[PDB]
Amino acid sequence: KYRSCLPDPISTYSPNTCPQKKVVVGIGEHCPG
Amino acid sequence: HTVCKSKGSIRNESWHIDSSEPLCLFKKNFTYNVSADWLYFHFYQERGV
Ligand SMILES: *[C@@H]1O[C@H](CO)[C@@H](O[C@@H]2O[C@H](CO)[C@@H](O)[C@H](O)[C@H]2NC(C)=O)[C@H](O)[C@H]1NC(C)=O
Ligand SMILES: *[C@@H]1O[C@H](CO)[C@@H](O)[C@H](O)[C@H]1NC(C)=O
Repeated sequence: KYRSCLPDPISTYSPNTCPQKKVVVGIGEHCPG
Repeated sequence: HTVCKSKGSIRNESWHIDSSEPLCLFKKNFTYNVSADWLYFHFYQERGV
């Protein structure tokens, strides 16, 4: 599906709006992206 | 989708298109009892296994 994440997802002003949610790496897993 | 090899289907079994050999992590064959009424399977994961 189509799409703010402005200016960047790292320092976005509304983290609840940007679909790229920040998570942590678990045991036996890799970086999701 | 898949087709039936016993009788036959008007379509053709086409679910992959990779002409070369893709990278595979597991490829084995297992034989099951053909004269059986019900089959049971489990599929779960934990810690990437
Ligand atoms: C598991 O069994 C299938 C079916 O017998 C094997 O698929 C055959 O592979 C050969 C080449 O190795 C082809 O010539 C046959 O036409 C295939 N059969 C079918 C029905 O597609 C498969 O190779 C087996 N896997 C292993 C690891 O032994
Ligand atoms: C398959 O199941 C039937 C009955 O369900 C049984 O008689 C037969 O021995 C089984 N086959 C094998 C190889 O155990």
